[PDB]
Amino acid sequence: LTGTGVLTESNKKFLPFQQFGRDIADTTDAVRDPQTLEILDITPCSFGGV
Amino acid sequence: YFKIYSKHTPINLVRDLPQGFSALEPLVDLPIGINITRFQTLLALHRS
Ligand SMILES: *[C@@H]1O[C@H](CO)[C@@H](O)[C@H](O)[C@H]1NC(C)=O
Ligand SMILES: *[C@@H]1O[C@H](CO)[C@@H](O)[C@H](O)[C@H]1NC(C)=O
Repeated sequence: LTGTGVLTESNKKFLPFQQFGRDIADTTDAVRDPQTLEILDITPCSFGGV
Repeated sequence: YFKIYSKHTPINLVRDLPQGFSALEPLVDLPIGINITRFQTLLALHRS
């Protein structure tokens, strides 16, 4: 799964089976990292109009 | 893939199914790759 974003701590109580999370666009918004099984929230990097 | 979804619920109804809502969490995602068309459940006898 490829993508760009900032990985931050989260307070979403994922169930054991649950691995990732999806937004309305179906783009991944949270992910469970392998090896350490922790849940990292994925927030898209800041952008806007110059 | 043979998916087993399971849920355990504490109930106190005597005869029929209880009326309520309980979502089944996925328990086992099983890699078999075989044809299944017929099944049979296993019970346990009591001997005296
Ligand atoms: C390796 O990953 C598995 C699950 O993917 C995990 O249970 C295990 O703790 C990991 N080991 C190390 C050394 O990170
Ligand atoms: C499974 O077996 C039945 C007959 O036992 C057959 O009709 C069916 O096509 C088979 N399916 C597969 C995917 O092999």
